[PDB]
Amino acid sequence: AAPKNRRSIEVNRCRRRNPQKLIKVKNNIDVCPECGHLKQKHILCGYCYEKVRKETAEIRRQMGKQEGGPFRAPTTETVVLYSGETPSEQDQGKRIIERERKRPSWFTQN
Amino acid sequence: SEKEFVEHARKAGLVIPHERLERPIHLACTAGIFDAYVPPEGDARISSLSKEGLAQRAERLKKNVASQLSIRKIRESDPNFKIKDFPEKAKDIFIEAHLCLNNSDHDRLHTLVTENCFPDMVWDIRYKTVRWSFVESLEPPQVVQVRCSSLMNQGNIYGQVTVRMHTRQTLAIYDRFGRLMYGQEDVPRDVLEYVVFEKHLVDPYGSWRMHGKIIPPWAPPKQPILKTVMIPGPQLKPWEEFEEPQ
Amino acid sequence: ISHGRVFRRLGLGPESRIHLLQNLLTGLVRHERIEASWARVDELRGYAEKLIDYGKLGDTNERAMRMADFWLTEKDLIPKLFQVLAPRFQGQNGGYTRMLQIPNRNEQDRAKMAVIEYKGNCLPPLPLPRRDSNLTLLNQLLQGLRQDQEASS
RNA sequence: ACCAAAGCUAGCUCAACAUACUAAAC
RNA sequence: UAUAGAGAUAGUACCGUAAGGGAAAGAUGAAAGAAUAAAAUAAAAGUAAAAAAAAGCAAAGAUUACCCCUUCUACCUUUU
RNA sequence: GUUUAAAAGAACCAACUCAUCUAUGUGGCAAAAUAGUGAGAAGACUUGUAGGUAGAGGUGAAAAGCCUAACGAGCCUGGU
RNA sequence: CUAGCCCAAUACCGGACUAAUCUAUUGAAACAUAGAAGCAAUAAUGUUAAUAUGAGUAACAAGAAGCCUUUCUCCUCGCACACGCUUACAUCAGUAACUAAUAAUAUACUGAUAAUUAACAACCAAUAAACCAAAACAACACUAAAACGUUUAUUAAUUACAUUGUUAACCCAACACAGGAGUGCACCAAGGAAAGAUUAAAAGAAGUAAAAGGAACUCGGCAAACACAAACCCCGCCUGUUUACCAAAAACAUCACCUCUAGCAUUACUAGUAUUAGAGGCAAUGCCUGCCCAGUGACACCAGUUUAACGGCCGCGGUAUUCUGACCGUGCAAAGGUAGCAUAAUCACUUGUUCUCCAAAUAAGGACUUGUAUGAAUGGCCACACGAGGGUUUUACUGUCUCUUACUUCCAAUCAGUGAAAUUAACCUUCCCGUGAAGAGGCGGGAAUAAAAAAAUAAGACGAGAAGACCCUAUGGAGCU
RNA sequence: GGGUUUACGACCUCGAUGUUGGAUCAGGACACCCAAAUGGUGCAACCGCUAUUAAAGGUUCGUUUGUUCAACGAUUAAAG
RNA sequence: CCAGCCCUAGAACAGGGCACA
Ligand SMILES: Nc1nc2c(ncn2[C@@H]2O[C@H](COP(=O)(O)O)[C@@H](O)[C@H]2O)c(=O)[nH]1
Ligand SMILES: *C(=O)[C@H](CCSC)NC=O
Ligand SMILES: [Mg+2]
Ligand SMILES: [Mg+2]
Ligand SMILES: [Mg+2]
Ligand SMILES: [Mg+2]
Ligand SMILES: [Mg+2]
Ligand SMILES: [Mg+2]
Ligand SMILES: [Mg+2]
Ligand SMILES: [Mg+2]
Ligand SMILES: [Mg+2]
Ligand SMILES: [Mg+2]
Ligand SMILES: [Mg+2]
Ligand SMILES: [Mg+2]
Ligand SMILES: [Mg+2]
Ligand SMILES: [Mg+2]
Ligand SMILES: [Mg+2]
Ligand SMILES: [Mg+2]
Ligand SMILES: [Mg+2]
Ligand SMILES: [Mg+2]
Ligand SMILES: [Mg+2]
Ligand SMILES: [Mg+2]
Ligand SMILES: [Mg+2]
Ligand SMILES: [Mg+2]
Ligand SMILES: [Mg+2]
Ligand SMILES: [Mg+2]
Ligand SMILES: [Mg+2]
Ligand SMILES: [Mg+2]
Ligand SMILES: [Mg+2]
Ligand SMILES: [Mg+2]
Ligand SMILES: [Mg+2]
Ligand SMILES: [Mg+2]
Ligand SMILES: [Mg+2]
Ligand SMILES: [Mg+2]
Ligand SMILES: [Mg+2]
Ligand SMILES: [Mg+2]
Ligand SMILES: [Mg+2]
Ligand SMILES: [Mg+2]
Ligand SMILES: [Mg+2]
Ligand SMILES: [Mg+2]
Ligand SMILES: [Mg+2]
Ligand SMILES: [Mg+2]
Ligand SMILES: [Mg+2]
Ligand SMILES: [Mg+2]
Ligand SMILES: [Mg+2]
Ligand SMILES: [Mg+2]
Ligand SMILES: [Mg+2]
Ligand SMILES: [Mg+2]
Ligand SMILES: [Mg+2]
Ligand SMILES: [Mg+2]
Ligand SMILES: [Mg+2]
Ligand SMILES: [Mg+2]
Ligand SMILES: [Mg+2]
Ligand SMILES: [Mg+2]
Ligand SMILES: [Mg+2]
Ligand SMILES: [Mg+2]
Ligand SMILES: [Mg+2]
Ligand SMILES: [Mg+2]
Ligand SMILES: [Mg+2]
Ligand SMILES: [Mg+2]
Ligand SMILES: [Mg+2]
Ligand SMILES: [Mg+2]
Ligand SMILES: [Mg+2]
Ligand SMILES: [Mg+2]
Ligand SMILES: [Mg+2]
Ligand SMILES: [Mg+2]
Ligand SMILES: [Mg+2]
Ligand SMILES: [Mg+2]
Ligand SMILES: [Mg+2]
Ligand SMILES: [Mg+2]
Ligand SMILES: [Mg+2]
Ligand SMILES: [Mg+2]
Ligand SMILES: [Mg+2]
Ligand SMILES: [Mg+2]
Ligand SMILES: [Mg+2]
Ligand SMILES: [Mg+2]
Ligand SMILES: [Mg+2]
Ligand SMILES: [Mg+2]
Ligand SMILES: [Mg+2]
Ligand SMILES: [Mg+2]
Ligand SMILES: [Mg+2]
Ligand SMILES: [Mg+2]
Ligand SMILES: [Mg+2]
Ligand SMILES: [Mg+2]
Ligand SMILES: [Mg+2]
Ligand SMILES: [Mg+2]
Ligand SMILES: [Mg+2]
Ligand SMILES: [Mg+2]
Ligand SMILES: [Mg+2]
Ligand SMILES: [Mg+2]
Ligand SMILES: [Mg+2]
Ligand SMILES: [Mg+2]
Ligand SMILES: [Mg+2]
Ligand SMILES: [Mg+2]
Ligand SMILES: [Mg+2]
Ligand SMILES: [Mg+2]
Ligand SMILES: [Mg+2]
Ligand SMILES: [Mg+2]
Ligand SMILES: [Mg+2]
Ligand SMILES: [Zn+2]
Repeated sequence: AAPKNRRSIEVNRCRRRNPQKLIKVKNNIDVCPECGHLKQKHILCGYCYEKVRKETAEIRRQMGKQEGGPFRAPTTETVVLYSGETPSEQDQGKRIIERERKRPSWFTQN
Repeated sequence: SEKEFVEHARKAGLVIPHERLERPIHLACTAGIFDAYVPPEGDARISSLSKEGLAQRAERLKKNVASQLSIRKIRESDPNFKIKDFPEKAKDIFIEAHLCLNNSDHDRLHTLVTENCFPDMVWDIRYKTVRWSFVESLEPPQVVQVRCSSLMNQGNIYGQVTVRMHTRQTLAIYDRFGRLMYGQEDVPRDVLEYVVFEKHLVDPYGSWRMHGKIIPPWAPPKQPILKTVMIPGPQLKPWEEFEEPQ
Repeated sequence: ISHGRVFRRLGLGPESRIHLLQNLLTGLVRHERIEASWARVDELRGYAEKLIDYGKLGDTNERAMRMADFWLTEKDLIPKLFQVLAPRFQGQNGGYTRMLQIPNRNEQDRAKMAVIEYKGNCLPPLPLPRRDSNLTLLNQLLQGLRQDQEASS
C-alpha cells in the first residue's frame, strides 16, 4: 500500500518525540571503589576487568609457550609465581609458571 | 552517483621546497639573545642606595672591553649614537609599546617591538583585556652592556643593548567575559627587568626595537593568581601501576 | 507459547546448539575461564556443572568416559577433567562454576557478554562484587540489633 | 544554528572587412 | 553573463556491438611565500532551537484571552 | 555405467541439453530466478571458435517465431 | 440613513494604469519623459538542481573459543588451460571520510615501491608425380561412405643469443548479482562458513511427525504420501520442432502415398541428368479414397483435358389399414453425399434415449441414430507401440479433507550499524441518517471526542501502479486478403 | 406498496469503479424454514392448510456439472 | 520500592515471584 498524503512535520514530531522513543536515563551507575571509574551496579568494572584480562592473557601466553604442543595439557594443577617468590610445600608437584613482573596488589598469594 | 569529498587540510613542508625558494627570507632581527647578561645576586640590596648603585653600574658599563668595542662599532656604523640619551629613548619605547598592547594597536606595536618580542607578548593575550599604566619610576634605566653580532654570510650586523629598569607599574589583566583574572588596577607593583633592545646597523632606517626581556633567576615569584588550579596526575593504563615518588 | 521451556534456541538448530555448547565447554575445560555471550554462557553453566559431576563419577565409569569423549573435543582434556578438575571438586556439591556479566562488547553489535570460570583456578581473581563491611552505619545498627537479640536469650 | 545564498569572469552570438579557404604537430 | 550564451572546462567522462547519443561541474583576498586566516546574508524549501491536549478545507468575525463561540463544500482544467 | 547377436532416430539412468507441474519470488538472487518434480540423454543430439545471409529484407520442422532485454516488422541519423 | 472613489459576472471585445530590464536625454540615498523588447508563472503525469513524506521503515552482514592466528563444529564446484578484463596481483604504510550494501581490516579503497625471465604457446616452404581401399582396442565389417600422410625429382638466404603471450581473488549480466559460461583432470591430498547479539508474539516460507477415517478436499488425487501398480476412451502413427519472457499442444514436421514443373554444364540446383532435381498436398502401416469439368483457375494460345486443382454432390406431393416408404408423378442439375463412422473436439434443440459403472453422475464407456450444418489425400474408418497432451475407473498411499496439532530453520519482535520504493493539493484526517455530478472525514440534522507511541487485520480512502488493452469517435495509422 | 429479475435511460467514473462461481468472515431486513405464544378450519387422533406476533440463535453431508440453479442419495427441528 | 535474576507473564513496554528450602 502507498501513503495517501504527506505527513506533516507536526505529526512527525509528535511521533518521534514521544517519551516511548526517547533514551531513558540510567540510575544504576556508580563509581568503582578501586580505580574510581564508572560502572553499573550489576556489571563488573571495565577497568579492573581489563587489568585482570591483560594479566590472564600474559599468564596464558607464558603457559602456552611452556608447552610446545597444541595437545599438551598438564595432568596436574598449575601455580603462577612472580619475581621474588618460591613454591611452597603445598604448591610443589604442580606445574610452575614464572613471571618477571612483580606480584600485583590485587593478585593474592593464597 | 560517483562523488567524493574535498578539502582535507594538511600541513606538510619538505626540505626540497624549503630550499628551492627563489628569494631568501629577509630577517629584520635574529632568533634570540647571544650573550645574556647575568646580573649579580646583590641587586636587591644595592638598589636601596643611589650613589652606590649608579657608581657600580657606570663602572661595569665602562670597564668591560666587549661592550666598549661594541659601542665603538655602533658608533662607526651609524653616527650621532650616544649612550647618555639612550635610556630615555629605551624607556619611551617601553612605555609606548605597553600602551600599544593596552590599546591593541598591532601596527605601532610591530613598529616598536621586533618579531621576537611581538608573539611572546600578543599570543597569550589576544583574547583578553589589559589595563596597564605607568605611575612612577624610582631608579632611572641604566645601560648594563652592549653586544654586537656580525654574520659575514650576508654581511649583516645586529647591535643589541641591555638596559636594566626598576619600574613601578599597575597591571590588571581581565578575562574575555569581563572578570578580573590576574591583579588589581590600583596596586603599584615594583618590577625589575632587563630589556634587550636590538637594531640592524646595516639597514638604512634601523629603528630601535625591543628584542628580549631578561628576568633574574633570584627575582621574587610573580603575584598569585585569583583562581585555583588542579594539576592532574599521570593518566594510567589498566596494565600500569602507580609509583609513588618520594 | 513457550510455557515450561528450559533450553533456548541457539545456532542453526538443536544439533548446532549442542555443538556450540560443546565447543564452549571444551574451551572452558581447557582455559578454566572464558568469556562469551551472556545467553550462551548461561546455557553452558549447567552443562559444565553436569560435566564436573560426570568427572567426579570416576575414571573407570564407561558412561562418564564416553560422555567426556563426546563433549571434550580436544582429547587431551579428558585426563585433565578426570585428574585435575574432578579431584579438586570433592567436598563441593554444586558450586563448581562462577558466571559474571561483564560490560557489553566493544564491537558494533554491543552484545551482552558474560564470563564463566571454574572455581579454584590458577588465574587472577575477577573483581568480584564485595558486600559492605560491618563498620557501615546500617550494618553497625543491625549488629547492635543482633547483639540485643543475643542478650535477650 | 545547519543546509545554504551573492558575486564577475571564463567564454559564447550576430554582422563588416579580409588575406582568398582542409590550423599547429608531423 | 555559468539552468543564459556554442553541446563544450568536452565531443571528454558516461551510455550503446556498432552507426550514434551525450553531460554536470568556477566563485576569499593586493598578498594564502597573510589557514593561533579576516570581513559581509545568516533571507527559499528541509530541520533544530521549541512534539501534542475535544471540533473538524484550518481561515475569518473577533476577543482581556492561543484554542473553546459563530460563518464558509481547496484551487486550476473540463463540463448542462 | 546397465540391459541388449546392436551406436536399434530401442530401454534404465549420470554428465549434458530442454523446461511439464507446483510452491516461493513479483522494485525479487534475477528486466524471467530458486527449490522440489519432470522430458531427452549414440542422436533430426549438445557445444567451442571463426565466417555468411540485413529490414520494400534475412531466416523460419508457420509460432505471423527470431533478427542485441519493446519486431504485424530492427536501431541510429536526416527530412523534423 | 451618514459619507463617498456612486452598482456582479464565463467565451470574445474595449480602455486606463503598471512591476523588472536595455537605450536617448534628466536624476545621482535610484528617479522622470520617451523608444524598445527573450517584458511578469499557485498549475502543462512541465525541464534542471536541491529538499521533505513514506522512514530511521523494507532490506543488508561476521561459525566458536583462544596463548591472535592455534585448535574445535560443519558444508563440500577444486586445480589448470582456452576465450575475455586489463594491474584490479605482490611488499610496505594509512583508513576521520571515500569502495565493501554493517564492523573488525583489506583480494575489492588510498599512496609509494616492485613484478609476469622459455623449454609451453603464437609467427614458423613452394612446384610436379606415385597414391580408390574409413575412423569405432580394428581381426574385419555396416551405411549415412567418412577430418587427420608419406616418398620421389628442382629450387628452400645458413650465420650462437630474433619478436611476442606469462600477475590476479579476474569474464558477460547497471552491482563484490542465488543467473550464463568451452576443455582435461580428480571428489579431496584441494575450496570454503548457513548464525551481528538476544527473545522465542501473530501472520508468511521450508521441513519433520501424527490417533481413527483414507479423496469424504478440490474444476481436477493440485500438492503431499510407508504408494510409485492395472485398465478404458479422444487426438496425433512413432523419435523430434515451436510462440527467448503467460499457451509444448490435438499445433508443425515426419517415414509412406500422391500431384504438378523441367531433356540440361563451368559459383546455388550440380561439379548432379527423369530410379534425377525443384514447387506443393496429406500423413507410417491395414481397408479404401465413391459422383461431378456446371462455374473459377491451369494446360490448351479457340474446342478439348484436368478435381490425391479451387470446390460442390437436390427439391415438392402421394403411396403397403393407424407409423415409415420398397414405389410413383413432376421439376432442376455437373453430379445430386457413395463406403465408413456418428449426440463426436462436429450450431442450437441437448443434461437426445437406453445399458454398464456409483447409494447417488450434466462425468466415463457401449449401443440407437438424417450429422437436413458428418464424410472419404483441405483425406474417411479400425489397430500395435508411443505421449510431462485431454478425460474416466480399481486397489495402495497419505494432513488434500473430517479437524487440525507439536517442534525446528528462515522470517518475525528488541538491541547496534548502514540505509531505499511506489506515493504525497493542504489537512487540526470519527460514527449514523439524509442530501448532493445520483455511494461523503470535510454539506445538513444529530451522537462521539485528554494527547501521543509500539504490534496486528485489510472494510473504506470509488487505495498505489500503467494518459483502459474492452466499447465508441478520429474525413489518425499499420499488418493481412 | 417494495426495488430480487429482464428491460428502459445514459446521470458518476474509460490520465482504470478489476468482471461469474467457490474458500474465510460475515453485518442487516422480515415478506419466519425450525424453534416460541395463539386464531380459523371441510381441525376426530397422528399428520396437515391458512392467518396473527416474534429476527436473541440455527438453517447438514455427498455424486454430476466452472457453475448460481437443477436432478439424485442419506439425514435433520429445519436445510428460509 | 522497583537495580538486577527467574516465570506456567509476555513481540517491546507491561504483569507475578526472589526469607523458610
Ligand atoms: N454558447 C454559450 N456558452 C455560454 C454562455 N454563457 C456561458 N457559457 C458557457 O458556460 C460555461 C461557464 O458557465 P457560467 O460561468 O456562465 O455559469 C463556459 O463553458 C461558457 O463558455 C452563452 O451565453 N453562450
Ligand atoms: C469485458 O467485460 C472486458 C473483457 C475485455 S478482454 C477482451 N472486461 C473488462 O473491461
Ligand atoms: Mg551551459
Ligand atoms: Mg549543456
Ligand atoms: Mg528556511
Ligand atoms: Mg472551530
Ligand atoms: Mg458529464
Ligand atoms: Mg534412446
Ligand atoms: Mg529448475
Ligand atoms: Mg516436499
Ligand atoms: Mg534433474
Ligand atoms: Mg528418462
Ligand atoms: Mg521415453
Ligand atoms: Mg558472421
Ligand atoms: Mg506499405
Ligand atoms: Mg520476408
Ligand atoms: Mg498458423
Ligand atoms: Mg495467428
Ligand atoms: Mg531490439
Ligand atoms: Mg443596491
Ligand atoms: Mg460589469
Ligand atoms: Mg518607461
Ligand atoms: Mg518570457
Ligand atoms: Mg516558481
Ligand atoms: Mg502517476
Ligand atoms: Mg508523482
Ligand atoms: Mg511545475
Ligand atoms: Mg529519515
Ligand atoms: Mg535498526
Ligand atoms: Mg510502516
Ligand atoms: Mg527487517
Ligand atoms: Mg571490466
Ligand atoms: Mg564503510
Ligand atoms: Mg592497492
Ligand atoms: Mg597464472
Ligand atoms: Mg539465530
Ligand atoms: Mg554468515
Ligand atoms: Mg545475523
Ligand atoms: Mg509461526
Ligand atoms: Mg507449514
Ligand atoms: Mg511427512
Ligand atoms: Mg493421521
Ligand atoms: Mg469429490
Ligand atoms: Mg465437495
Ligand atoms: Mg503430483
Ligand atoms: Mg500416482
Ligand atoms: Mg500407485
Ligand atoms: Mg505427437
Ligand atoms: Mg511404430
Ligand atoms: Mg528450428
Ligand atoms: Mg511462452
Ligand atoms: Mg525453446
Ligand atoms: Mg511454458
Ligand atoms: Mg512435450
Ligand atoms: Mg499435422
Ligand atoms: Mg496406396
Ligand atoms: Mg492437415
Ligand atoms: Mg491414413
Ligand atoms: Mg475424392
Ligand atoms: Mg473446368
Ligand atoms: Mg469446360
Ligand atoms: Mg457404430
Ligand atoms: Mg452439437
Ligand atoms: Mg470426479
Ligand atoms: Mg459438409
Ligand atoms: Mg469437413
Ligand atoms: Mg480438396
Ligand atoms: Mg496418456
Ligand atoms: Mg515428444
Ligand atoms: Mg505430450
Ligand atoms: Mg500435536
Ligand atoms: Mg482528530
Ligand atoms: Mg455542490
Ligand atoms: Mg464527478
Ligand atoms: Mg451517504
Ligand atoms: Mg454538522
Ligand atoms: Mg456532521
Ligand atoms: Mg436526535
Ligand atoms: Mg484497506
Ligand atoms: Mg498485509
Ligand atoms: Mg475524500
Ligand atoms: Mg475499490
Ligand atoms: Mg486506482
Ligand atoms: Mg485514455
Ligand atoms: Mg484492457
Ligand atoms: Mg479491439
Ligand atoms: Mg469527420
Ligand atoms: Mg496520411
Ligand atoms: Mg439493487
Ligand atoms: Mg423504465
Ligand atoms: Mg453519461
Ligand atoms: Mg441527454
Ligand atoms: Mg471506465
Ligand atoms: Mg486518478
Ligand atoms: Mg450473518
Ligand atoms: Mg411478521
Ligand atoms: Mg413453528
Ligand atoms: Mg437470523
Ligand atoms: Mg512486580
Ligand atoms: Zn574498577
